[PDB]
Amino acid sequence: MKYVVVSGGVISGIGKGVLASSTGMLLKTLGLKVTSIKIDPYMNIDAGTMSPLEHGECFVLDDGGETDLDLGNYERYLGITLSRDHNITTGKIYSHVISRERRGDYLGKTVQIVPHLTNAIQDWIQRVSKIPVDDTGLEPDVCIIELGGTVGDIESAPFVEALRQFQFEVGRENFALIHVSLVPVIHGEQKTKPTQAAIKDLRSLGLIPDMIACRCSEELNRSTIDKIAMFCHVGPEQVVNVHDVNSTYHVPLLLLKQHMIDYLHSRLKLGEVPLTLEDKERGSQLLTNWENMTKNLDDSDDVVKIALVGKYTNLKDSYLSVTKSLEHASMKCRRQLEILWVEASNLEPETQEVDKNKFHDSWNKLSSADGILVPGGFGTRGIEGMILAAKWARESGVPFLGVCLGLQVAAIEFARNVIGRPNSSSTEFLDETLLAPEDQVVITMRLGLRPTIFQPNSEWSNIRKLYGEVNEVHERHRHRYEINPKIVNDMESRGFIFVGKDETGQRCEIFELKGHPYYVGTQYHPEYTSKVLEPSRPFWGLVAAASGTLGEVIKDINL
Amino acid sequence: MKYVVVSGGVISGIGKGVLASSTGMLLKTLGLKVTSIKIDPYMNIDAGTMSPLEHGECFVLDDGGETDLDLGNYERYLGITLSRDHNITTGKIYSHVISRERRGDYLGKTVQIVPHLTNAIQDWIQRVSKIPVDDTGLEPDVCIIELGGTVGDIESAPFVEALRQFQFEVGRENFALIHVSLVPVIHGEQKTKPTQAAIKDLRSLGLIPDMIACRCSEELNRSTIDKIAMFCHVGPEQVVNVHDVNSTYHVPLLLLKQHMIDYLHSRLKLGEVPLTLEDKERGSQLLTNWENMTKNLDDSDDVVKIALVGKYTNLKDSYLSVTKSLEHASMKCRRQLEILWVEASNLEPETQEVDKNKFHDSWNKLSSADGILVPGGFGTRGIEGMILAAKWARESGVPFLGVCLGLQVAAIEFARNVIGRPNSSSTEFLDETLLAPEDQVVITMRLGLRPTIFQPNSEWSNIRKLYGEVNEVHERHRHRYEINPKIVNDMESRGFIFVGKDETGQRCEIFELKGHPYYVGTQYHPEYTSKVLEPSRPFWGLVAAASGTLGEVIKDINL
Amino acid sequence: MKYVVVSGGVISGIGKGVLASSTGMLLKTLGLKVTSIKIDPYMNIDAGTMSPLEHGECFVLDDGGETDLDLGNYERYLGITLSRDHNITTGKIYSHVISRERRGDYLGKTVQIVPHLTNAIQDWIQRVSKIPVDDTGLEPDVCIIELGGTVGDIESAPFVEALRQFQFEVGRENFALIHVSLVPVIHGEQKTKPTQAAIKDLRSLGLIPDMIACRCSEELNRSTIDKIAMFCHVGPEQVVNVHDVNSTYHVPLLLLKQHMIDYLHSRLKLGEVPLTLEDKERGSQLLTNWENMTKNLDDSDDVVKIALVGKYTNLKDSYLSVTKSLEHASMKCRRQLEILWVEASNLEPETQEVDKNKFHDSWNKLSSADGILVPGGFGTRGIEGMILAAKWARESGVPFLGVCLGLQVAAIEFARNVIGRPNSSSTEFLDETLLAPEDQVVITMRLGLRPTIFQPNSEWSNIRKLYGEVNEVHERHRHRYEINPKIVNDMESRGFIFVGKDETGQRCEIFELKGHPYYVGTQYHPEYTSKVLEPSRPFWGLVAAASGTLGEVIKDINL
Ligand SMILES: Nc1ccn([C@@H]2O[C@H](COP(=O)(O)OP(=O)(O)OP(=O)(O)O)[C@@H](O)[C@H]2O)c(=O)n1
Ligand SMILES: Nc1ccn([C@@H]2O[C@H](COP(=O)(O)OP(=O)(O)OP(=O)(O)O)[C@@H](O)[C@H]2O)c(=O)n1
Ligand SMILES: Nc1ccn([C@@H]2O[C@H](COP(=O)(O)OP(=O)(O)OP(=O)(O)O)[C@@H](O)[C@H]2O)c(=O)n1
Ligand SMILES: Nc1ccn([C@@H]2O[C@H](COP(=O)(O)OP(=O)(O)OP(=O)(O)O)[C@@H](O)[C@H]2O)c(=O)n1
Ligand SMILES: Nc1ccn([C@@H]2O[C@H](COP(=O)(O)OP(=O)(O)OP(=O)(O)O)[C@@H](O)[C@H]2O)c(=O)n1
Ligand SMILES: Nc1ccn([C@@H]2O[C@H](COP(=O)(O)OP(=O)(O)OP(=O)(O)O)[C@@H](O)[C@H]2O)c(=O)n1
Ligand SMILES: [Mg+2]
Ligand SMILES: [Mg+2]
Ligand SMILES: [Mg+2]
Ligand SMILES: [Mg+2]
Ligand SMILES: [Mg+2]
Ligand SMILES: [Mg+2]
Repeated sequence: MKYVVVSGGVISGIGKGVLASSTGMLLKTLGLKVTSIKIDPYMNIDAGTMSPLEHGECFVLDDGGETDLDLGNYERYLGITLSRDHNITTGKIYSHVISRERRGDYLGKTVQIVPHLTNAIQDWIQRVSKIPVDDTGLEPDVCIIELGGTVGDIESAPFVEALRQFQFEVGRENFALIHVSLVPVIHGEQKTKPTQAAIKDLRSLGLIPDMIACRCSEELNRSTIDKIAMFCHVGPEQVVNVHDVNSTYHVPLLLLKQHMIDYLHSRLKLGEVPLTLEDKERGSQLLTNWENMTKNLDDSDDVVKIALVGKYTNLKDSYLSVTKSLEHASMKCRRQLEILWVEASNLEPETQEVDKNKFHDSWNKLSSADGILVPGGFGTRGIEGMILAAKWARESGVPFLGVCLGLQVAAIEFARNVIGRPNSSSTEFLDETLLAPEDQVVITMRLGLRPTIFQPNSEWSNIRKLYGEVNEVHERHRHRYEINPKIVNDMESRGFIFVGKDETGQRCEIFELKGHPYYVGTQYHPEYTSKVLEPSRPFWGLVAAASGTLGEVIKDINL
Repeated sequence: MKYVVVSGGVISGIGKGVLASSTGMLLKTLGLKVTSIKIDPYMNIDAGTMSPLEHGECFVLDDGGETDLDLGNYERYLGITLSRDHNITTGKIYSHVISRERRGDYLGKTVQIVPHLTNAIQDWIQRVSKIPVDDTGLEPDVCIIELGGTVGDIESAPFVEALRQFQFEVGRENFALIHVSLVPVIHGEQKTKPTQAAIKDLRSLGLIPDMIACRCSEELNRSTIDKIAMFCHVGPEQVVNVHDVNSTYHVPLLLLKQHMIDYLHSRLKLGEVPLTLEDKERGSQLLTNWENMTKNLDDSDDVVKIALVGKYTNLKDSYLSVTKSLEHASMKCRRQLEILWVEASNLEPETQEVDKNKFHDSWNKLSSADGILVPGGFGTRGIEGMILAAKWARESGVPFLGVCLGLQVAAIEFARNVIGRPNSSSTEFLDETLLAPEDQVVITMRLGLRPTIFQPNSEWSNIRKLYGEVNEVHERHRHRYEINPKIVNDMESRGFIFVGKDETGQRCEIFELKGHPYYVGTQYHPEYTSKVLEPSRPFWGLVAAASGTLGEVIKDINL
Repeated sequence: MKYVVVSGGVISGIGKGVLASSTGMLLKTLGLKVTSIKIDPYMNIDAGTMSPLEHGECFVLDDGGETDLDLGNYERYLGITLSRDHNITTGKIYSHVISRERRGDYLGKTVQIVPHLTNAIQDWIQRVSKIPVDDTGLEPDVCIIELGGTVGDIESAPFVEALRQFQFEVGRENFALIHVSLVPVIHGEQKTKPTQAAIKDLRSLGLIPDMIACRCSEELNRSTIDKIAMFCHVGPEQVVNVHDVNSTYHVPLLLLKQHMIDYLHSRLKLGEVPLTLEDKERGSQLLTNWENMTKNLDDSDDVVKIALVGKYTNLKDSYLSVTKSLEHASMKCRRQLEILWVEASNLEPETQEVDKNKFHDSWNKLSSADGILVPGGFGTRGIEGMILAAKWARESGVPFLGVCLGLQVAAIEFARNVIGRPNSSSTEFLDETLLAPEDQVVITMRLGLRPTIFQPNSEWSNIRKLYGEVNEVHERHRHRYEINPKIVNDMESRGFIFVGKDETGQRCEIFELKGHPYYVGTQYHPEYTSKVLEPSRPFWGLVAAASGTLGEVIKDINL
C-alpha cells in the first residue's frame, strides 16, 4: 500500500480537488490500481440532508450514499467506483466513535480524542483504501487522500493529528504529502509569505511536506521558486505551479511537464509495486487517450449549443455532474460546447407580465439551442417552463434529453399536448386536489445503482443503439415519484414507447418518442456514471444529435 | 501624548505607508500637532549606503540624514520637518545598545534583548515623539508609528515586544493599533483567512488591534466585514476598506467617509487634548484645502506633458520625490499630469547604431513634451543624453528645470554649445585626463538644509519671482561636485546668470538663462521640501510654464 | 565535517551545558577530533564588561578573550583549547554585520536579517568549526553547537532560522539536533505537555529533533517514553533521560548506557570519517581513563577539607573554575572533597563588634581546613580577611595556594608580618595616600596565555617538581596590578623565593616559601587550564599536600 495526501492551503477556496483528481490520474498512467478518499471537516453524516443551493448538487454512489461533490471528480477522472465510506467526515467519525462508546468497545476507558479517535481515523483510512474500486476485485496500489478544510484550523484538528501518527503507523516511503498553497500577486510582485505561514503551521501540526503546489495568478518566477525552496525544505524542482489552462482536463499534463510522476515514482519507490503488462500497457494506453482527447480539445472549433432548462441556474454547482457529462460528450463528438442557461420560470407566459426582457432572453436562448436538456431538477416551482421547453423540443424536432424530473415533465407535456388532458398534473406538486389524471405516483425513496431491462420490441430505439444493444443497463437512481404506470398503455399506443423498465416490469425507466431525431427520457440519473474517456450514453446521444452525425457515433460505439 | 501604531500585514508589500501618511493627515484636520516615526526592520544605519536601484531613491533631511523613503511621505502629507532619529532601524537600535555596552552604562549586567533593548526602543520612541516638527518649537500632540516589516516575523521581533510593553508604559487610551491586512479574492469570493491568521499572531505577540484596514481588490461585502468582526474583536464599523481611488491624495477622504476621525477622537479621547482656535481653525481650514485640491483633481482635464530625462527610468521609485513634486505642482496649476520617461542614453546618436526604435521613441517623447526636467541623476553613464535634452531645451525654447546634476549638465551644454569649448567636461566623469576646460570640481560631501542667498541684480529672474522675491532660500542639498567657479564670469557675460549662491559667494546654487520663457538650474534638490499644499517653487515654475499662465502663478504667489 | 546542535528547553535554566559538554566527550571516545561552539543570545560582545556577581565568573582564553562560562566546561571535558570566536553572541554577530554595512560589503543592498545576517551566522559556524583546537593543527571531525536561550524566543530568533538553513547548507546526515526538554512531576504523575509544546515550536521554527533529552526529577516511565515517542517522531530508544547522579563526571557514562554513541554513530554515519589507530586507540584509552576516574569517585571516602577564602562566597558561580579544578585535583589524589566557604570579611577582628557568630564560624571553618586557597578575588573590600588567612597558613604550617590576588595578599602578609612594615599596602586599594611601602604597582591590562620562565636556582621548589621540572610554563593571566619588583631582593633574602618570572625578568609570577610543607603564590590563574584528566599542577599540589602523600604525587608526575 502507498498514500499521497493532498492538503494545506492558506485559504479553503484554493482548489485542492483538481490537484487530487489529477495526481491520481497521473499515477493511473503508471498502470497502478489507484483509489481515493475525501476528508470533509463538516459535521454532516452524508450530503442527503443539505439542499443543492448550499454548496452544490446532491451526488449519488452505487450504495445509494448521497455524498460530497468531490467523490464525483475522482470517479470521473480515475474511472473508479466509490462507496459511501470513502467520504470521511467529522460527522461520521465522531458519530462512529461516540456510538461505539454506548456499545462499550473501549472497555470502559476514557475515550480521549487523542489516542482513541485519531486511532479510529487511522483504522478507517486503512480499511477504506483496501476496498476494491475497479472492474475486478483487486485491492488498490496507491490511495490519494484529499484533506478538506485547511491544515491550521479547528475542524481539521483530529485529522492532522491522525495523519501525523499515520506518517509512521504506515512507514515513510509509503506516505507523501502534497501541500497546496497561496502565492498572492500585489503591485506586480509575487508574495510567498501566506505560503511560508502555512509551512510553519504544517511542521508545527507535525506532517512534513513533499510538494508545494502554488495557486498563483501567473507562472512562478525562478527567484520565487528559489525562495519557497529556501523557506520550505523541498528542492526547487518540486515547487509545482498549477496555473489556469484552456480546460481542467489539461491539468494532469501540466503536472506531467512539471516532473510530478518522475518525482512520485522516486519518493514512493513505485518501481517496487508489482505490475503486470496488462496493468502497465493499460496505463500507457490511457495516457495516449488523455493526450488524444486534450489534443482534440486544442483544435475543436465547431460549436454545439445545449440548452440546460431548469431552476437555480445561477447556482451552476447545483448541476456540476450535468455540466461535466456534457463536456465528456462534447470532446467525444469533437464539437466545442456552449451550454445555454435557461432559468425555466422565465419561459412561463406570466413572466411577460413581470419582465418582458426575461421572457425574450430565455425563449431566445432556448430557440438558439442545437439541443435541449431537462436536467433532473429539485422542488417543483419552475415546472411550467420545463413543460414548455418539452413542448418546443417535441414539435420543433430539436434533440432532447429528460433526466429524472425531465422524463416526468416529458410525460406531463405529452399528456397535456398530445393525449389531450390539459388538467393532467405532477402528483409531485398538485397532490391534495385528488384529481384522476395523475401522471406520477409516490412509490418513500429509491437510491443507488439499479438494473434497467429493455422492453422486448426496443430494437429500433436510438437509446438502445447507444447502450450497445445490451439487454440490461446499470445506472444510478434517485426518485420518490415515478410515472403512473396506468397511463403507459396509452403512451405505448401514441408512439411514446417505454424502451426500458425495472426488473418487476411495473416501473418505467426509459422512453424514446417514435419518429423524432433524438427525444429521450431517462428516470435514472445518467450524469454520475460518465467518465472522462467514457461519456454517459444518453448524454453522448444528445451532444451527437445536436452536432449532427448521430449515426457515425452509433458506429463508433458498436464497432 | 498619544500614539497610533500602523502595523500588521499577511504580506510586507501591502502598502501601510499610505494608511500611516493618511491617518496622520486626518488627525491634523482636528488641529493636533501631529508627528510620525518610521520603524524599518533592515540592518542599515541609514540609507546613504544603499544605491537608488535597491528599493528606491536616497532621501535627504534637514540634518543631512540620508533616509528611508517613507519619511518623505509623512513630510509631504503632514507639512512636518523630520530628523534622522525619526527613522528607527534594527541597524540603529542594535548599534546604539551594543555601542552603549562598550561605554558600560548597564553597570556590567547582562544586556538581554528582552528587558534592556526593548527598554531602549520604548525610550527612543518617547524621546523622538517629543522633538518639535512644525514651524514653532511646540511638542507633538499625537505620534503615528509605522511598524515596517510585518507583525509575525524575526526582523520584527524586538519591536513587537517593545510595543507590547509600550501599550502599558504609556497607558491604554494614549495608544491605539491599526492592523493593515490582506483579504484575497479567488473565483469571485472574498477570502478573510490570511487576515484571521495575522489576528491570531497579533494577539499572540501581545498587541491588541483597534482597526482592521483591509487591502482587498474590491469593496468589502457586508457579510465579509461581519465575519472579520466575529473573528477579530473589533465592531463592524471599524473594519475600514482602503481600496484604490483616482489618486492617492483621495485616500484620507475615504477614511473620513469611513468614520476614522470619529473613531480615533473617541478611542484616544482627543477632546481632552488642549487646543487653541489657532490650532482648530488651521485644522478645519487645512481640511477645506484638501477637499478643494481633491475636487480640482476630480475635474482637471487639460494635460501637461513633462519629460523626465535620466538613467534607470524603469526604476520609477529611484525618482519617487521628483514624481510627487510634479504632482503637487500639477494640481496647483489645475492641469492633469503626464510624465514622459526618457531613458537618457537612448537620445545619444550611438543608439541609432544599436536600435533605431529606442532612438526615435526617446526623441519622440522629448519632442512631445510641454516641459523638460533633468532630475538629479546618479553615476555618469547617461550624461550625453542629458546634455542633448539640455541643448534641445535651450534652442527649442521648451521650459526646463535642471535639479542637482541637471544644473551641471546645463553648464556643460552651455559651455560646449554657446561658449564653444567642445572638449569641456564633467570633472565628475572625465577626471584623470587632467584637461583645462573643467565645468565642475570636487569640493568630500555637503548635505542637509542649507542657506542660498540671491546675487544682487536678480530682480528680473522668474525663479526669484517664484520664491516670493525673498533674499534667502532654505532648501536641502546633496553634491560632491559643484560648478567650477572660474567659468562663472564668462557665463555671467553670456546671459547665463547665477541668480543664487552660497553665503561665502564662492559656490553657485541657482542659475536662470536670460531671454527664455523658463530655463532654470538648481544645484540643491527642490523635490524634498514640496508639501501637498505648498509645491516646491522651481517645480511649480516648471509645471506652470509648461501649462502656460506662468504670469498668473506669479500673482497667486506674490498676492 | 559533522555538527550536533544541543538545543531546546521549555525553560532556560534546564541545564543544556552538561549534555553539550558530555555529548562531545562521548564522541571523543570514538577518537574523533571534536570541537564545540557556544551560542549566547545576550547582547554582550564578550564577558569582560559584566561583573562576576552577574551570572558567574569572568573566564579567560589563550587569546585573552574574557568569555562565557560555558566555553570552560567544554575545554575541561574535551581537553580542547578554544578561541574568542567560539562564543557566538547576539552582540557579536549584530556588531559584525552592522560594522560590515559601514564598510559597504553588501554592495549597497538592503541588509535584511533574513538572507544576509542568517547567512553571516552560517558562515561564522563554518569558519569556526575549521579552526584547530587539539595539540596539533588538524581541523575538527565533529562540532557540538550549544544553542543558548530557548528554541521559541525573540533573542533566539535569528539563530533558529540560521540553523534551519544550516540543516541544508550543510547536508542532513552531516547535522543532528538534540532537544533538551522539561517533563515536570506533579501529584506523582510525569507531565510530558511542556515537552510536547516545545516540539510543536521546534517543527514550526523549522529544525527537526533527533533526541529528546528530558530533565525529569525521576527515571522516565516506559509509558512516558512511549507517549513522548508518539507526539515527537523519535523512536523510544532515543528519548534519553539525564537525571542526577553522584557527580557530573558520571553523566557521559549514563548517556553511554542509553546508547547515545551507538545512535550518533548511525545518525551521522561516523564510520565514514577517516581515523588512524593513533586517533582510535587514544579514543578507547580516554574512555578507560573516564571509567577509571568515575570508579575512583564511586569508592573514594577519605575526605580533604580545603578552605576557599574570599568575598561573595554565596555566589559560588563567581568561582566555578576554582571549584572545578579542586574537583579534578581531588579525584587524582583519590580523596573526596569538601570545600569550606570562608567569607573573608568575617575573619577581620571588627566582625567581632558586629556579629560574633560570623567571627567564630569563619575562623572555625579556616581552622578545620586541611589546606587553604586564596582564589583570585575581585575588588578589594575583603582583603584584610585574606591577609589573616595567609598569616594563619604561614605560621600554622597549613598547605596554601594564592591565585592572582592570592599571591599579592601573600606578599602583603609577608611584608607586614615577617619583614616588619605594618603600614605596607595594596597599591590596588590604598593608592592616593602615596606611601613608600607599596607591595604592588599598576603595569593598563595583561591577558591570555603567557610564558612563565623558572628563575635559575629553583630546583628544590615543590611547584617546579609539580610542573615536571620543565624550564617554561604556559598558563592564562589576568592582572592590572603586579608585585612591586623593588621589594623582591628583600623577599629573596628572607626565604620568599620567586620561583618563576616573565621572559623580561622584570615581572614576578610564581613564589614558593622555603621551609614550609606547601606554600605557593601563582599570579597567573591556574584554574582555567585544568582538564578532567590533567588537573592544574598548583591545584594538584594543594589537594595532594592537604591529603598527605605530596611526595607520591611528585612520582606519579615525573615517572
Ligand atoms: N478537475 C476539476 C476539479 C475542480 N473543478 C471545478 O472546481 C470547483 C470547486 O473548486 P474545487 O477545485 O473543487 O475546490 P474548492 O471548491 O475551492 O474547495 P477546496 O479548496 O476546499 O477543496 C467546481 O466549480 C468544478 O467545476 C473542475 O472543473 N475540474
Ligand atoms: N520569515 C521571514 C521572512 C522575511 N523576513 C524579513 O521580512 C522582510 C520583509 O519580508 P519580505 O521581504 O516581504 O519577504 P517575503 O517572504 O517575500 O514576503 P512576501 O512574499 O509577502 O513578499 C524581509 O526583507 C526579511 O528581512 C522575516 O523577518 N521573516
Ligand atoms: N501616500 C502614498 C503612499 C504610498 N505611495 C506609493 O506607494 C509606494 C510603495 O508602497 P507603500 O504604500 O509605500 O508600501 P510598500 O512599499 O508596499 O511597503 P510596506 O508595505 O512594507 O510599508 C510608492 O510607489 C509610492 O508611489 C503613494 O503614491 N502615496
Ligand atoms: N478559524 C477557523 C475558521 C473556519 N474554520 C472551518 O473551516 C471551514 C473552511 O474555512 P472557510 O469556510 O473557508 O472560512 P474562512 O475563514 O472564510 O476562509 P476564507 O476566508 O479563506 O474563505 C469553515 O466552514 C469552518 O468550519 C475553522 O476550522 N477555523
Ligand atoms: N558538566 C557540567 C555542566 C554544568 N555544571 C553546573 O551547571 C551550572 C549551570 O547550569 P548549566 O548546566 O551550565 O546550565 P544553565 O546555567 O541552567 O543554563 P542553560 O540551561 O541556559 O544552558 C554550574 O553551576 C555548574 O557547576 C557542572 O557542574 N558540570
Ligand atoms: N496534544 C494533545 C494532547 C492531549 N490532548 C487531550 O488532552 C487531555 C488531557 O491532556 P493529558 O491527558 O494531560 O495529556 P498529556 O500530554 O500527558 O499532559 P501531561 O503530560 O501534562 O499529563 C488528553 O486526555 C487528551 O484527550 C489534546 O487535546 N492534545
Ligand atoms: Mg469560507
Ligand atoms: Mg473542493
Ligand atoms: Mg519580499
Ligand atoms: Mg512602505
Ligand atoms: Mg530567567
Ligand atoms: Mg548553561
